[PDB]
Formats: sequence, structure tokens, C-alpha cells
Amino acid sequence: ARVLHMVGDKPVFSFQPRGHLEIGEKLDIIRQKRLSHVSGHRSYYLRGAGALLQHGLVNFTFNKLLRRGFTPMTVPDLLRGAVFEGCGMTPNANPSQIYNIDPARFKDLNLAGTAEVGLAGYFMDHTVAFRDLPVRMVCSSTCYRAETNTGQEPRGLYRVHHFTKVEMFGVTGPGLEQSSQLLEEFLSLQMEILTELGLHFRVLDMPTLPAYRKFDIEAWMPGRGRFGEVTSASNCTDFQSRRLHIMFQTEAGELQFAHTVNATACAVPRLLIALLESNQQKDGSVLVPPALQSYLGTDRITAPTHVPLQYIGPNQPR
Amino acid sequence: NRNLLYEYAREGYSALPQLDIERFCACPEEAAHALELRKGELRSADLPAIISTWQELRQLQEQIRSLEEEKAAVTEAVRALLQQDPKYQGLRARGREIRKELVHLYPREAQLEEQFYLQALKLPNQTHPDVPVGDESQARVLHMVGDKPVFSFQPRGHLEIGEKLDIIRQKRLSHVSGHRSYYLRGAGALLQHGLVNFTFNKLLRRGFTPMTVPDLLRGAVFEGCGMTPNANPSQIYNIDPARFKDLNLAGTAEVGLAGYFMDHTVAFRDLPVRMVCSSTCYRAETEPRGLYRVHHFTKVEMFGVTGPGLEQSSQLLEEFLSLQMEILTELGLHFRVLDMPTQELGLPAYRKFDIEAWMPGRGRFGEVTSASNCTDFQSRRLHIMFQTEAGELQFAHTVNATACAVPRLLIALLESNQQKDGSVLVPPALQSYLGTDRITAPTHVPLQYIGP
RNA sequence: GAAAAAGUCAUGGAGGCCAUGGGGUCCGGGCUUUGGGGGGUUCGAUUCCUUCCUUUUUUGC
Ligand SMILES: Nc1ncnc2c1ncn2[C@@H]1O[C@H](COS(=O)(=O)NC(=O)[C@@H](N)CO)[C@@H](O)[C@H]1O
Ligand SMILES: Nc1ncnc2c1ncn2[C@@H]1O[C@H](COS(=O)(=O)NC(=O)[C@@H](N)CO)[C@@H](O)[C@H]1O
Repeated sequence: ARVLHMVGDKPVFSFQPRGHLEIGEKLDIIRQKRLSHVSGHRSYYLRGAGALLQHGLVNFTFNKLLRRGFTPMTVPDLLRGAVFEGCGMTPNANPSQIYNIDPARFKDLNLAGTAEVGLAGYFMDHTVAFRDLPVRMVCSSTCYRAETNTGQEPRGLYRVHHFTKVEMFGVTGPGLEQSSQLLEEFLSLQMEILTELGLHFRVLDMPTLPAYRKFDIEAWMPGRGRFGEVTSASNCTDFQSRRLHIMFQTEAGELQFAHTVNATACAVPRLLIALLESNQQKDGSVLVPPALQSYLGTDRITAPTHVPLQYIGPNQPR
Repeated sequence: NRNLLYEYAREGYSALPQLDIERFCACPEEAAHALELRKGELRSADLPAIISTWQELRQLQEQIRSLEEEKAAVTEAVRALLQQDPKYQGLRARGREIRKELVHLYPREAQLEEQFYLQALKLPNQTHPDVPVGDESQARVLHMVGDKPVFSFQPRGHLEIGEKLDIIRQKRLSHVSGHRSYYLRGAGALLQHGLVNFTFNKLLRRGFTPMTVPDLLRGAVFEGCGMTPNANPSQIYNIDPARFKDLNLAGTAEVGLAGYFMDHTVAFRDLPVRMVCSSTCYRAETEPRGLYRVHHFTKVEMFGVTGPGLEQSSQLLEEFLSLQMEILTELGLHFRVLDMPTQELGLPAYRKFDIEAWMPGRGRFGEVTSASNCTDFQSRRLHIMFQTEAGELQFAHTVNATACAVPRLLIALLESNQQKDGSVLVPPALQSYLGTDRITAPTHVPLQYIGP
């Protein structure tokens, strides 16, 4: 847990910065009230500029990586228990973070908690060529999580059950130096993306299970008043290969265990929290960064023209 | 067997569904004829029982209201008066008798209401006079765009083309993702993303509002949308009840949008409000191979809420169909628009319009997009009302269209743009997204299986 | 994700209607503030029991 770099500066305002939820509710871009029965507790409904922001953040990093050389791959969302246990996740226990499908309707079906398992299962019992290495693949998919932190910040978008994550998986050679260089490349790529978006972040090295090293990037949040993790790149030397029997064909032809590297490209919840709390204005407006201006189309976000949706349900004071 | 909507009404989560049974109660012949033509779950030999139960429930409700009125009047009299007074003793005895009668009649009325609502929620929606009658074979043809491409050789299957290009992997995926799974790679994923971005931009350019709905929704939204979450022959996924209770997977973005708009008014000046949402959809579905029938697939659905007039709803559905036709013409796909029959309309649909694209590799046409218009089914189920300039609330209409489906579109594109050598061309609209005028053989070497 | 506490302008008692502290209008005075939703005991329950929802305390990835 030691910081390595610090790029950017904290914004300056002449008033007390408001929270991301307050700004979203004022602009009507997101909604989180009266949704316990619709999509459970902790469930947001982005609309208007919120969806455009999510698409911009899911089509900016993807395109940037695609222009540097990347092999896109769409993974499934209903994985088996073998793939989950091979990664290092134990959904058998009760306090798990992987949604389990009803065993009466299906057998051994578990929801995909992240795109990392989906990208790892693609190479299950498959030998990759030597010349293809390094093989980098970006994947943007929806990730669900069973457990959330209700005691801390319950009414917020920080920790949500479902989100839209964009991961970057990488298969390298058997040498640790190659895996380390690939991890450094991924870290530099995500740092460049964050700098282009215009968000103040800090990269740190976590201390000390199956991962050999983990670099955590935490972005600044003026509204909350404390930094928050936005990404975490983990480097599993051979745990994934040893559990999933992932190998590669060397030049001589003998099978060897290949090194795997996984890193998160971008998370929509945290990116939108940082964008809403960083680009705050006096009248609740939100300035679009210089990179998403072409996608959003609006130089400065303003109040919505339409009337917000009222409530006509029984749970209301009459 | 139970109904989540009734449970919500009982617990106070939402108001009791305001069914329109009285609309046709005056003419049971027309309702029976419509039910027979639709041939839904409920038949024509069970409507009289439902009407009898509704009448009995109405009579019991009236008697209960009268008893409540008398009890309130005597209570008010006692309050205004305020022990040994004979009037006091008489009023106490009358109140005791009224309370006994009320407790005796309450369970009967509750059971009757439960049975009547469980038998009435199974009724289908109305049908448009222009909708042909019969099975899927009786599908009327409205428009036919494009023609079957001319091939100088036997066209190969979409699965074969994908395996050759190493863009779609489906072998040895049982232990990875169950059955009916796939792994799009390379140009396949690029084409999917390009198609999704193109459709999103085309929809946003015409005034639509982008949105994002969750994927794990409660069974109440499905029941209001006209689905069967818990059923023996069902096809909707369900999470483990031990981990989470009353949670189901979003079969389509329409369910999420309906849940979002549940119990929420909309401005008349803002109407008609349309919202497009792109997300993944899972379906149990329990052809034998290929991406034609898959469990998980990406899709963009457009949900529109318009005024109460049927002319407005019809014009909105027409606009949606025109937009879908223009999207298909822009992508360069030969398709035909068909009108679904009454036996395939569904429970909440009123006027469905399907689109079938030409699949040379498949050998026949295949459905790749559908659109439906529900006048008040969803509004009456989820209590999706809207206010007017005066301030009164009225049930609004709802139309749901499928902007695009990546599996069928990929199948059609791969089977239409194929070449003799093995390459697949790209339409003139997705060239900017794909960055390649044509899809050649992959540079990387395919993976080799070394497992048991 | 679990366990616990409060509950609607605020404090305190009161199942048959309140004291004090409050907000607004009119000439210190006067008018005036029905409690978040759905269920049980009761002749009547904002008050006794339970459930949904809002707020708060403990534990944990
Ligand atoms: N409950 C959650 N809700 C919303 N976003 C989350 C949640 N947990 C993690 N994230 C996002 O995912 C990022 C990675 O953290 S992580 O999920 O625990 N680790 C992974 O996903 C690994 N696949 C590393 O690539 C976080 O920085 C955050 O942006
Ligand atoms: N099991 C399935 N697997 C893959 N694609 C499917 C499947 N079922 C339907 N589709 C595709 O999705 C399109 C949507 O049409 S539909 O499911 O019948 N109707 C809806 O989803 C409603 N929400 C209104 O659009 C179909 O035309 C077809 O292209």
C-alpha cells in the first residue's frame, strides 16, 4: 500500500462541492429513489446525459485501445462453476459475490461476476501459439455483484450490484519479465486514459491472494472528500493457468504454463462519480471533458428540458 | 401458484391492477370470439365463471362498505356522546355484532378477490381488426426490401464461416458456458460493436433518449409486462432463492424500462417520450447449432410512451417500424415485414410487426427484429399513468420495438457478404467502425485443444 | 450481505384528539399545523403486535 505516482490537481470552487447523487438528481440524469421492488436496493437508472456519458466512456477507451492494437472478444455472462473456481473464486460459500442460478431449473449455472472469468475461460484447455504472444484482448461487459456495503454510503453509486465494466486481459510468455512489462504497459495505458479524461488520480501498490502484484488507481472525489479506487490491475503469474490448465506451444513444441495478466480498463460507476464530482459548476452544470465533447455533443451540460417523473404510488404522504 | 401483482397489492407495494374487464363485460360474445381467435392460455369456456366471481366480489364489497359506514357512524355517535346508559349498552352490542359479521365476511371476500384476480390476470389484450387470423403460416406481407444476393457457388453456413475466420468459437464450450454459447472474437466483436454504435447514433439523431436499465429485475416487473417468471415450461432465468429472494434476470430491456416507468407520471407536453436502451438479454430457451438460438445476446430496445389516443399510438408504432426499415436499408439487408397473427400476438401485444431477413446459408428467411404496440396492458398492470394540463391522471400507451439484434444480424451479414475465397464484405455504413473494407483471414493462429 | 434502534415540523405523556417548543395569514391578540404505506387485538388504534418504506448504530468482503 504505497503510492508511486500522482498526476493532476484537485479542482477549486467558491462553494461547498455537492455530491454526485445530488447533481444527478438535480439534472435528472440518474434515478435511485423508489427502486427497492423494481431492481432491488442499490439500483440506478441512468437517463439523458447519463447514458451518453456511459457510452462515451465505453467507446473512448475501447477505441483508444483498438488503435494501439487489441483483439476484441465478447465473452458470455453465464459461466460454470469450474471456470469460477479456476480463477480463485469460491461461490460454494454462502457469503459470496457471485449470483448463483436456481439449481432446480439449471445445473451448475452461475452468473458472470466480471469479464475476467469470461476471458479466462476462452483459453481453458487450449494451447496458444508462441508468435501470437503477447495476446491482449479488451472486453466491455456488464458485471453483477451479490454483496454490497450497505452500512457505508448506502444511498450512492459508489458500490452498486450491477455496473458496466471494461476489462483488458493479457496472455504473455513464461518469463516473469514479459508479464511485468505487460503489466507496466497496461498501467501506462490506463493512466493515459485517465489523464486524457482529465481526472486527478493516484496509483499505488497494494501490499502482500493468488495475485502476485496489484496496482490500484484511486480517483479524486471532491464531493465525497476522500479518494476512491477506480481501477485495480492484478498480475497472476500461474494461478489461472495452473487451475485452468492453460498452456502454450513453445518453439520446440513442448507444452508450458502461460502467464496471465488482467487489468480493468474502465468502470462506469466510478468514472461517472469522478466526472460529476470533479466538473461541478455553480448552477449544477457539468462541463464535458475535451475528449467526450464529440460523443456527448454538448459543450456544457444543463438542466433537462423535460419535466421529471413524479410519484403516484401508495408510499407517499397524503 | 400465485401472482406477484396481487401480493404487491396486498402488502401495499402498489395499487390493485385496474383491469378493464368491464370494457367487454357488456358483450361477452365479442370477448369470447377474441379469446378463441387468440387461443391463449384462457379459453372461452371459463369467462362466465370469472364474471360470476367478479359480480359476487362486487356485491360483497358493497355490503362490506355499508357495514363499515354503519360502524363508523355508531363510533362517531359514541365519541360525540362521551356506561350504564341503555343507549350506550345498545350501541356497544350493535358494534360487537357488526364487528363479528365483518370478521366473518372478511376472509370470504379476500379469498374471492384472490381467486377472481388470479383468474382475470390471465386474459389477453385486444386485437387490431387488420391483424390476420390463423397460425404463423397466415402471416401477411406488407413490404419487401432488397433481393436475395446472387452467389456463384454454394453458400456456406454462418457457423462454418465464423469458424473459418476464427471469429466465432462454439466447439468444446460445454464446460465453459453450458450449451448454446459462443465467444465472438476479432471482426465478429468489432462488427457487433459497430452495429450497436451505429444504431445508437441513428436513434439519438432522431430525438430518442438513451437510457440504461439493470439486468436483475424482480418478478413483479415481468408479471406486469405479461410474462411468467415462475412456471414449469418457463424460459426466464432465476437466481438462487437462497442467495437472493424475488430476483429474476431481465429477459429484455423493455422489462427494465417498464419497471423504471412504473408508478411515475409523465408530462403531456413531454409526451411522446421515447427511450433507447442497449444491454444484454438472457433466455433459457429450454436450430440445434449456430447463433440463431442462443441464451445470452446483446440487443437494443426502444420503449415509447405516447398519449391515450389510438391514432397517436398507431403513428408511434409506424414511426418505429419506419426507423427499423431505414436502419436495415442503411445496413444493406434484404428483408420482409410481416404482420403477426392473433395466435402469435401474445398476452400484452395488440399490433405486432415482425421483420424477417434473408439467410442464404440457412436456406430460409429468419426473424431478426420485432415491434409491438400495447394500448393499456402495461399501463393497467404497472399503474403507469400520466397527468394532463388540468391535473387528472390517465393511463398512457406503450410501444416496444427491437432496434437491432446482434446474433441474427451477424448471421445475415456473414451469409450475405460471403465470397468465393472465404472473405466477407462489409456494408457501406459500418466501414468506418470496422476500419476494414473486407474481412480477410485472421493473422493469429487458432488455438489447439490439449485437454482430455 | 447480515444484526440492532427511531420514526415525520421537534420533546414528553395520552388507544375516545393533548402540554410545551413550531410554520403561515389577519388586526401583543386572533385564525390555523392528522400524524410515511399495507395488515392483526378493540365498540373506535397517530398510541398495543407484525410487515413494507425513510433515517440512524454494530460486523464483514
Ligand atoms: N461492488 C462494486 N460495484 C461497482 N463497481 C465495482 C465494485 N467492485 C469493484 N468495482 C469496480 O471494479 C474495479 C476493479 O475492482 S475489482 O472488481 O474488485 N477487481 C477485478 O474486477 C479484476 N478483474 C481486476 O481486473 C474497481 O476499481 C471499481 O471500479
Ligand atoms: N432465444 C433467442 N436467442 C437469440 N436471439 C433471440 C432469441 N429470441 C428472440 N431473439 C431475437 O430478438 C428479437 C426480439 O424479438 S422478440 O424477443 O420476440 N420481442 C421482444 O423482445 C419485446 N421486448 C419487443 O421487442 C427477435 O426478433 C430475434 O431477432
